[PDB]
Amino acid sequence: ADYPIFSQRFTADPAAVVYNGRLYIYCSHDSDATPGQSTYNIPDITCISTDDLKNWTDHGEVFNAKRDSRWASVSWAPSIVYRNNKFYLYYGNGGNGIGVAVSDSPTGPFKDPLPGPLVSWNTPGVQPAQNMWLFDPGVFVDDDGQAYMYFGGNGQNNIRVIKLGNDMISTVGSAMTMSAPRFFEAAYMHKYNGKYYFSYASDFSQGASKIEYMMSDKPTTGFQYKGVILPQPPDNYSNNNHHAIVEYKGNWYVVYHNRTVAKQRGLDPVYQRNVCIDQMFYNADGTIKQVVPTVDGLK
Ligand SMILES: [Ca+2]
Repeated sequence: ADYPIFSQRFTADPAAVVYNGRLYIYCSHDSDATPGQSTYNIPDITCISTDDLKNWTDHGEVFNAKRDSRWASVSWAPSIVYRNNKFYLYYGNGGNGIGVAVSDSPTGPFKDPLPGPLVSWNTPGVQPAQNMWLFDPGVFVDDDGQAYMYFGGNGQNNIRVIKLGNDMISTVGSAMTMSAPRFFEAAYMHKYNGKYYFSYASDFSQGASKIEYMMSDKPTTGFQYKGVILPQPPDNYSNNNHHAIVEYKGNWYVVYHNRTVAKQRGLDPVYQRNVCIDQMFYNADGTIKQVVPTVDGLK
């Protein structure tokens, strides 16, 4: 297998879904660097896929916020869900609302059907929030058929979770607050063997951001911190760290990003990331073993 897996264009903040025997990864498309750039330039979402964890097919950019929504300008940090035989791609409009785009195909075109954000600063239960980043959705569908969107940023108590309707393009009720030590961004939920795993990127307060996690018997309460899933990957310049956890063909993987492509090309790595993948394992007690980044391809 190759490392890096995909270098055609820069990619970050992956999310993944399995459909018809393939693993699809959706990423923030980090636009090629421009002179004067001093923040993100993520206008669209890239999708790649595989059926063998060796050959990755480039599906291009499958969602563009300006082209494919009526209200959004950017599309940061996608979350993908397959439900109702449709694909729901949630995205952050740069902190200015969270959207949802829909397609009958994993590879789009995705289109946001709504006149405005799915979740906004005015959504009940979001505020009060001081210094929150209203972004970085992580959507999950529980065994009982209830979907949840986790989101937020920039503080221990700046996580929110809200129910989504079964149509996946509406909210139900109010958002509620969660807390996780040193929470910074990248909220993510998955369930395994009766446990809920809230994973996230930590802040820069005791070193560089790590992917850390909590476990609970419940989806929105009852969490306890359990440790680190992913340290800083190699070739990451002590910068941001963003992941997804996914099961594919009976094994588990963490998809994430680093800056190895930019490093090899001598390019500015801050906003020129590339997707990565590594295997993840569970301990017998259900905790997650810390992932070991690899640089010579999946084994
Ligand atoms: Ca995410």
